[PDB]
Amino acid sequence: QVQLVESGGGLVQPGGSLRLSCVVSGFSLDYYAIGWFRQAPGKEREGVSCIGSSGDKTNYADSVKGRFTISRDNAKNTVYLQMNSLKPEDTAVYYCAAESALYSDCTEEQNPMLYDYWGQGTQVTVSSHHH
Amino acid sequence: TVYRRIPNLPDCDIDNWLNNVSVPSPLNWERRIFSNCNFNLSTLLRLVHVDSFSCNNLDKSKIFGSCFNSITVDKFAIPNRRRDDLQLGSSGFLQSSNYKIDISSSSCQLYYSLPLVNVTINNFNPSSWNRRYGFGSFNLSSYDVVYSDHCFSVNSDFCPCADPSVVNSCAKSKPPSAICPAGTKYRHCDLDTTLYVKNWCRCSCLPDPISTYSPNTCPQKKVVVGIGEHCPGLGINEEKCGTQLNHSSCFCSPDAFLGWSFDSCISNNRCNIFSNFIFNGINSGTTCSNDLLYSNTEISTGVCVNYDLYGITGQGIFKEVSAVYYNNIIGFKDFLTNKTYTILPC
Amino acid sequence: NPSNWCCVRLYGPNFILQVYSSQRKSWHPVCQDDWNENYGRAACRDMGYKNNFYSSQGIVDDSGSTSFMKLNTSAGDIYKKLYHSDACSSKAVVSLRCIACGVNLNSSESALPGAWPWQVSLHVQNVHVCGGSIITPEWIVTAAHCVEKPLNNPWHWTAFAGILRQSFMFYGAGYQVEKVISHPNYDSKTKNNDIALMKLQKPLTFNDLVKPVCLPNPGMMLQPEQLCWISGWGATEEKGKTSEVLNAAKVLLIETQRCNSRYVYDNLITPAMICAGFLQGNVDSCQGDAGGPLVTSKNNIWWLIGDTSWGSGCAKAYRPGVYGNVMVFTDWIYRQMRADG
Ligand SMILES: *[C@@H]1O[C@H](CO)[C@@H](O[C@@H]2O[C@H](CO)[C@@H](O)[C@H](O)[C@H]2NC(C)=O)[C@H](O)[C@H]1NC(C)=O
Ligand SMILES: *[C@@H]1O[C@H](CO)[C@@H](O)[C@H](O)[C@H]1NC(C)=O
Ligand SMILES: *[C@@H]1O[C@H](CO)[C@@H](O)[C@H](O)[C@H]1NC(C)=O
Ligand SMILES: *[C@@H]1O[C@H](CO)[C@@H](O)[C@H](O)[C@H]1NC(C)=O
Repeated sequence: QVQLVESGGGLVQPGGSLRLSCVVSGFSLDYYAIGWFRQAPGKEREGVSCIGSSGDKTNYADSVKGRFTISRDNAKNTVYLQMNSLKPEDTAVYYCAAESALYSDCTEEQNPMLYDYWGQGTQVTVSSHHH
Repeated sequence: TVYRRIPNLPDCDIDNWLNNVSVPSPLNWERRIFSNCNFNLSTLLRLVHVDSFSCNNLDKSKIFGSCFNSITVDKFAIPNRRRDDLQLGSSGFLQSSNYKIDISSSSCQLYYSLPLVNVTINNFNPSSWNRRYGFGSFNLSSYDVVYSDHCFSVNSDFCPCADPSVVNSCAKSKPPSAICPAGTKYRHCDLDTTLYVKNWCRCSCLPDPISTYSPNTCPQKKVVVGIGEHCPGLGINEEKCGTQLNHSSCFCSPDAFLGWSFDSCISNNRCNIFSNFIFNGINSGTTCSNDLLYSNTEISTGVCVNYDLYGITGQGIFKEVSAVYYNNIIGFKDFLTNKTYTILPC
Repeated sequence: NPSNWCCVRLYGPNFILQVYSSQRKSWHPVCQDDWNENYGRAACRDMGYKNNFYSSQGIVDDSGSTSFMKLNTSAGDIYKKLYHSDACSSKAVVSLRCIACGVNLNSSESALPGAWPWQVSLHVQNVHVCGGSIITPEWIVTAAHCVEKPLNNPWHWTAFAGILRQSFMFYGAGYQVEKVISHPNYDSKTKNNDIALMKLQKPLTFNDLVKPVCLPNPGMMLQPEQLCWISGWGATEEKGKTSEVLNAAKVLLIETQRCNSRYVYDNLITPAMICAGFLQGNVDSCQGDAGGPLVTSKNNIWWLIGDTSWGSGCAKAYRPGVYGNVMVFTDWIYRQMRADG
């Protein structure tokens, strides 16, 4: 069975950092591009970042460009999203999704309809609560 | 234009029509045809709280003193978020699924408003088949006005419920079922055996008639309203129609009807209303403007003019003549001055 | 273990030669720097194409990669020689085609001669049983469920190429099949990984009527509803018999996400599957036979995107055709071709 499992979400202070992880099972990363998406409460699901099947192609939305960093480990079948300089705007449910390589590996605008397989997501909240 | 009005014609009372307390929604826009009566356009524009008035294929100023065969007045309350759909030639929801403004006719669009205390919004679904399979009614707050997003037509043999005899064998995606009225065809459902899945029931109009992946198989066909037509019906989610809660007949829950919305008409403590005036037979007939007087007593002679003499319409050159000549051409006796004339074609 | 191991691949419609970086988790293009035809043939043999070699040249890198692989100017297997260089001297990466493929009859229903030169009819007991796609003069891609037991033995099969009419496939005219390899993870219960390879006893003679189709590379960048073609001797009507003449039709790819909808196939489409057809139905894409080719045109090259796997009925609404995803099988195909010779 194919599964995408997100973890590493949580509550963090504004300006903090988190490391989300996505365990992929059921297919090889060599033939599939892996994207991170987020859905804010009551807002549409928007693309956050993308790593292609090659492992070199990475794309980021302008809202997190240069602050977040996506990476992958093919041996561990695990994709990591390092979220640095987290803002209150980054509060959302972060989903891991997979799209095939027949289509474009990484796009500048991540179309969620091109992604065929989805995880359950992990909650990330960035607010002043406890340092 | 030489005008001879029929005497003692009643007032059209178009203001009474526009200011009527029962205000329909665009889904059930109402029409009144005025014929054989006199009107006063300035008096109308004063009695009706006119916000805007603009005409297409007709000069605004030439209405005054003119006659028409008829004046068709359609009216409905304006859902606010949809006002821009009333622009001429717009493909918005109002003209696509409620009332299409005929851009080819000599027409005038009148946007006006009424005080909230004297307004009762009449939200009604004109669809005969929606009610046939249990439309119900619109339970909305005061001054909420209904409009259609998508109109669907069906043939006379349409029924949205699946056959219970077939559904009894459904193992997957068992649709609700009920008895369809005589002469109607049950909702089509195929028993498929995809891969290892046996008796998988796949029915028409999935997921809904608006977004169905197979419009060809869904009997509810998307349609755009024609000129002078109402919405033939809201989309029915057939997956909510075999409930058969009572009456032992095919009945759809109220939340099965799709492709409709509503918005308030209220602006500045007034309800906005749209009306379309269609002027049938310009410079003819007996529906005449009293804004200019019957100063036609001095009939222009020797010049080619249009004439409407007590309902006889034509064009010709007037030449004043006596009764001896009457002792290719027409002529008449103007009873206001008892002067006789002749009419030569231009 | 051969599956755990990888090395080399061709990426994109321009055949960019890519090597995997040990421990860095990444693919990198190859500099044209000191490349020649011998190295291209070496890379092709590494991918399992044996002595096949079409062309090798320098092109602009359109993959956006991080770093390149540059051979040490003189280090004395040359494979290790390639170290993580930040730029190429020649300002060009290696385009390498190992076999002339993807070309058919230019545009000028019943299939025309030379229109689908990779189409083959696979017969058992002088009867057309399945279809297939030529990829090399001796290798044919078909479905795994065609060759399940008791048809797992290669001696049951004969291949007919360049012939459009079944009546013109006489006893004796078809090429004997020497080896039949089903995918090791083929599941007949779910039709997952429904792909197999046939190796013929004698090489095909290529001409205008018999040509190979290109295997798909990773990163084809196809449209979401890319227009593809299917061909075969498939029965046009359900329960119908084998079409005498070869037929072909156009289909559109269907997004796997939309194809896994509850009111379509309800999460039966695996990553080893792609969907094609028309959802609303009424469109006769029944011409194809099992294992027959699903191909698409990109960069003026015909690519084998899928092999006909399964599908509930045909031309039925909410029941599009499901094909094997050749892209995820291209490495296994390369491995099988290398392990043969
Ligand atoms: C507003 O609605 C109509 C508009 O003329 C009038 O009321 C009745 O409407 C029905 C509609 O079918 C007619 O059949 C009747 O002849 C109308 N008149 C009566 C006396 O029933 C009337 O102008 C207004 N009705 C109100 C204010 O109740
Ligand atoms: C409402 O109708 C009544 C009865 O005709 C009238 O007297 C009143 O003026 C109307 N309301 C307004 C705000 O004009
Ligand atoms: C109609 O809607 C109101 C809320 O606007 C609600 O209180 C009422 O119960 C509804 N009527 C029915 C019959 O559901
Ligand atoms: C290339 O090979 C030589 C000889 O083995 C070695 O000294 C050198 O470090 C290698 N790498 C280069 C020149 O980048």
